[PDB]
Amino acid sequence: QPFVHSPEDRYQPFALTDVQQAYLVGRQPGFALGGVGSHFFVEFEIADLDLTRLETVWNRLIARHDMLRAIVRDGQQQVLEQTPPWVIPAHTLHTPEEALRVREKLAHQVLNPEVWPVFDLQVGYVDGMPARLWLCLDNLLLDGLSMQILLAELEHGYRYPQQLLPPLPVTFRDYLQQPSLDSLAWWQAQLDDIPPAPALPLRCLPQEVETPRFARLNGALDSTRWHRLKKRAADAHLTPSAVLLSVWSTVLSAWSAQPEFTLNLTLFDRRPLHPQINQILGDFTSLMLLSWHPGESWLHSAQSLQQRLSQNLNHRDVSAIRVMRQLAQRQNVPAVPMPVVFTSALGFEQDNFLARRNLLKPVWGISQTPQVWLDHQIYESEGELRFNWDFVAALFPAGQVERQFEQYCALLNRMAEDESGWQ
Ligand code: NA
Repeated sequence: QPFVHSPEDRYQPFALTDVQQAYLVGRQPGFALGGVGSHFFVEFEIADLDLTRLETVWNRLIARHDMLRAIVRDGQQQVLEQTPPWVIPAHTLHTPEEALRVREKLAHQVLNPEVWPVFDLQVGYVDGMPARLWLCLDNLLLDGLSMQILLAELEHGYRYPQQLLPPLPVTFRDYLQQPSLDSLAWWQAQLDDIPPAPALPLRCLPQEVETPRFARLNGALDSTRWHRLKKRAADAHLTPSAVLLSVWSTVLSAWSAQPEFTLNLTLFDRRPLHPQINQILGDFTSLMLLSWHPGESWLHSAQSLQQRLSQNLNHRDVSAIRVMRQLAQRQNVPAVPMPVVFTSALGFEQDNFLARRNLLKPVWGISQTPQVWLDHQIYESEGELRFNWDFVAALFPAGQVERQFEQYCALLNRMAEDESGWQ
């Protein structure tokens, strides 16, 4: 079907996605966590920052991407035609300690989605040190792939400020309006075979965390080992995502009260309704449950997970949001939460995202998701697999997440080197 553009309605309100609605209500106390926002925060270091150049690039991106000018208003989303140019606030800091105090303030700020802008961008000059760029974007409006697109454009524009990009020919607003946007029956069919989320040890009731604060652990698998592990995956009839999911679930099983459990998978692939759809910013998130049922050998367990994954992917028009409701109705409980999440940006041609030699050098970051305890996020860059776990640190016993991360990194590396554990 041909894409239907409605430029005369470009600035009219439009409906929020299911994911966006969940984020907004996740600002309030819920079944699995206190209220929290949904933003993504990164600190970059820039040698010899040219503020005027950065401001030009950023304002071009605001003009280029409708969803940077979006707000939530009267229960819907809306793109603002004209917004005041962003004049970047700059702080003068005399020590790295002073800059850390600013980072801490900005990384945990609350973006009000009702008042433009639903982002923040400030800089900090530190005497005799690289300047800092503190960037805050909201997953309420820009999904993970959108944030990779936008950050790559920000790097590219700052490096090559003379290049002008032609306007985008398709909008997120119009995408959501397309017609294309028994799967429900297929999901209802196996409500009895979806086990609860991982029953991980907690140091308190998660509902009793009034102001959840996220922390991050990050790692990488070097490009030689990641190539080798992808090859071994192929030889064992597993996608790379299935291998990573199975390695992670092995660690989670070892800590959980029950060895079988369900994860919520966050995916970003877009329906191919316009040839340039992968170039725009918006919320294209899909959520999909996937259960881990360990068997005799890791390999058998991974192969069962891959088969389940392949089938489930065929039914993502029914969201995990809906399935969790069906699960709670079937089980006669108020809610069935899925607070342990796996988020994959593999496969989206964002090669060399955050490439080592980037002028905007990422040095620190954190992300929040309401009603989530632990989010394992992955992406590929410069041939390496890069990953981070974002988690509510206060929920878990001291040292627990750090130890699980240590075990996960060790197992990942060993399985990339050592053929033994592939049965
Ligand atoms: Na977020």
